[PDB]
Amino acid sequence: MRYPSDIVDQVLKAGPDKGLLTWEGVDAACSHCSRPIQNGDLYSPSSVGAFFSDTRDLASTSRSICWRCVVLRKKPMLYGLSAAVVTQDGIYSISKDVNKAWLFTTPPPAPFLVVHSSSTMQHLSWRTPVTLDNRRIHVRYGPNLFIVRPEVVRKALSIADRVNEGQKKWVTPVYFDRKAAAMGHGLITRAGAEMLTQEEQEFFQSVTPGERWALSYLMHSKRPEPEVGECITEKVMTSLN
DNA sequence: CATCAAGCCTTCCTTCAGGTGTTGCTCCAGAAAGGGTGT
Ligand SMILES: [Zn+2]
Repeated sequence: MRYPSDIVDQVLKAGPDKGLLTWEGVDAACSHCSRPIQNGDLYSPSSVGAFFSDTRDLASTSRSICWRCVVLRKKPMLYGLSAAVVTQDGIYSISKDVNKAWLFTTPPPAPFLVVHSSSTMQHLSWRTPVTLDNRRIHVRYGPNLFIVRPEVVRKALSIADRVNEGQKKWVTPVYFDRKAAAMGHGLITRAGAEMLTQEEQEFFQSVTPGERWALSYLMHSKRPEPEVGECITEKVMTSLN
């Protein structure tokens, strides 16, 4: 649970592909896992093709991919975790907005790992740290790393629900972009500007951009009740094996 | 050759026309994995 690559042995159980070399000499960290490849640990020379665009998120320049990250770099394990949270018991999907409501309000207490895709398929899982504490979640979204606090998320939800009590039409205080791509992502609306107090406007400005991205999946009009995603670790284990 | 009248009045705008149609975006921003083949 210390490194993201621990979702290969502890969870989504798999072994080395056995065409891998055995590490020798002084230990070096893996280029993808950030895990130290010790002596006697299975590793591959880094045979990444030219379509690998995640050099900026490589942990080290060792050119040595650990076997756990070889399993992490498998394409079924790439697209199978396009929207997933990997707890210690299994992998769950966060594609639905109710699933992100369960992820970002009352999250599971495990040292989980939140990976999400801003595109069709990205080298996504190895570059993001594990969320050891529940209150600080390291989300990976596309090319960016994101930090989400569940309690501040519930505070923003309480404010957003409170400012729309007694109104027939549900109006958002602040626009947030699901792609986290618009210029107005984080810009407060004029209904929100006329409704929210300045302390609450500075509160909605004070949240992390990962929290803005999360609130985009959970500030829409048809407000999502937090519901657990269906367990997909059997699905991605079958796709892997 | 000098004044002496060296203007007066009253008109002093009228009627519609005072848009119509159409465009009113397109696409992509993946990267293995399985095959080739070219030095
Ligand atoms: Zn590694």
